Amino acid sequence: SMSYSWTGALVTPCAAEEQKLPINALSNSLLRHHNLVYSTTSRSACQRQKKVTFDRLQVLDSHYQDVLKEVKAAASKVKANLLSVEEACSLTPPHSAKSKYGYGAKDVRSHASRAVAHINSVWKDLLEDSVTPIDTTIMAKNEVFCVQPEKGGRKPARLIVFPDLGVRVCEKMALYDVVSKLPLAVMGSSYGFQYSPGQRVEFLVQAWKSKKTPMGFSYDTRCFDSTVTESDIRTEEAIYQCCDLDPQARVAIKSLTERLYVGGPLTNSRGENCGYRRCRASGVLTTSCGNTLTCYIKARAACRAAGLQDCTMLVYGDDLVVICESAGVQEDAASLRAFTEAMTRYSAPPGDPPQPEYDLELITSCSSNVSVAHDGAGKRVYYLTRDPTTPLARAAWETARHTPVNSWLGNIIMFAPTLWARMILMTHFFSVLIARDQLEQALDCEIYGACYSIEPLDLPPIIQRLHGLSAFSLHSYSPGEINRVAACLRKLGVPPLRAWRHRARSVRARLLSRGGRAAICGKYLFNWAVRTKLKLTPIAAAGQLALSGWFTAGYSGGDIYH
Ligand SMILES: CNC(=O)c1c(-c2ccc(F)cc2)oc2cc(N(Cc3ccc(B(O)O)c(F)c3)S(C)(=O)=O)c(C3CC3)cc12
Repeated sequence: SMSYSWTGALVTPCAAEEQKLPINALSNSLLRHHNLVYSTTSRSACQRQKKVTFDRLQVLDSHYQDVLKEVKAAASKVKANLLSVEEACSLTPPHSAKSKYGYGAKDVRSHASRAVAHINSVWKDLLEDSVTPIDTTIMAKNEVFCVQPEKGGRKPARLIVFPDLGVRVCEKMALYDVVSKLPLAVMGSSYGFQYSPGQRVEFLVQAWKSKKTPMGFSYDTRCFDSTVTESDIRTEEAIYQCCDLDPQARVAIKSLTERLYVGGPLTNSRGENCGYRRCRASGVLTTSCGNTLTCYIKARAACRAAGLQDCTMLVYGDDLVVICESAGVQEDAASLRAFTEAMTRYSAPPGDPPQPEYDLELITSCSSNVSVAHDGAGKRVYYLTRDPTTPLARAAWETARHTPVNSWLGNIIMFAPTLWARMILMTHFFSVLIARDQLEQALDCEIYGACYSIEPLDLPPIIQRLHGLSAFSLHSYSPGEINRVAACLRKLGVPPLRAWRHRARSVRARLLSRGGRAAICGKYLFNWAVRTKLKLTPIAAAGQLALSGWFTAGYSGGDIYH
């Protein structure tokens, strides 16, 4: 069937939508080529609608069925509980889209009578009705990028589809424990979200070394969400139902599948009927879990049809990396084309055809890649990095305008060992916080989709736990990585690294003079900025922190707060 059917009504905005990066002195100090930086808006929604709309032809085979059997078998070891209303309410972010029924995120979070009354009635309705399609809102995501004329200039906005706040709370009640436990049990080491960035690196490196002659590739499915069929969404439900579940949970899961997940009507911000969805909803709790499962199932089956030898897979939502034993150059190319063919039959053809890579560093997934630096003692250290353009463009925007969720903090945490994060992002934001007297205030940032409340002053212990002490001592980065950062700076009109070094020394000093946690920031985060180096020893605070939930519970679709 058609992934979507449209009425003609436009995807409409809620409030004013700034297109171009605002001129602000502090954002300008990071990035000056403001004309290159843009936010996607509802104005480009039609362009996206065209791309995401198509017929799905799906043909399953014995390899697929074999794999699905394995998955259902593994899922049967999982025991998931219902969350209570109160528990589900606290997993709601404060910034979450308000209900159409006279309450918002703040009210959910403080268990207000009108919110709980509606949530209970929505729950009752899920148990009583299993067929009536549930209403959803369609919105155009406002995301920031840098323009690329070479690649056809401005990207069209992504479409986010979500049900009302009340339903989203009920989703947590029914499924949060399932989406938290199931993927890991089913996929084991292939489940991407379990890994901290440091662990992810170690996993990729060992997988690479475990082959006599390694070959790797990434597979990018064109419009993964549109490729997910009704039957894929029902297969997911069948898999959820393999777990040991509460009776009410089973009813609610089945209702949410048939009334919400498989499809339903799309309403714009002005209440107009936009059309109907028959594919994955971007803004539901199960999006991340479901996409990972379906991708994994299709990929694992496709590996077999492709005749790939000794396959190690890493799956994060629609992001797939496979590392395997090479059969020869021509043999590998051949098997990769057969892989693509299998995936296509499974309804998930590529955006760009996958290419074999015989060097680990060349594999790009989730827009990241492995690279090499050296630690204090000159030992080789691997770490995850990425092209800094988008992180920098967003960082500038987020300086110019207050955004409820702050991606820059996420990037500092996620890419802490990197040259660009340490020298530019850290220096910049610590100088901005100092300038605005916001150094002690907690911020909301997203990590692997989940929304977190993080104090900037806790950055050092967080980094140590996620990346190790070496993250504060890396030097002698690779020439490729330096060149990529350099090229990014030129393109965006960001000051050069040495300029940042000077600034970082000043920031460091200001931080050290405040004592306490701020001193530790100055000491550990900016040790690179001075020749006369302080001794970096393990931080006590890191030990006295529990960071486990960080690499278990994250769903981009999910509206999750920790
Ligand atoms: C299947 N691919 C992988 O699982 C990952 C590879 C990869 C790279 C090369 C290779 F050969 C194989 C795999 O790199 C990764 C780096 C990240 N990080 C950043 C990051 C990147 C994008 C998003 B997002 O817009 O969805 C995000 F939320 C975070 S992070 C913090 O550093 O670990 C992640 C995190 C969980 C999403 C996954 C992978």
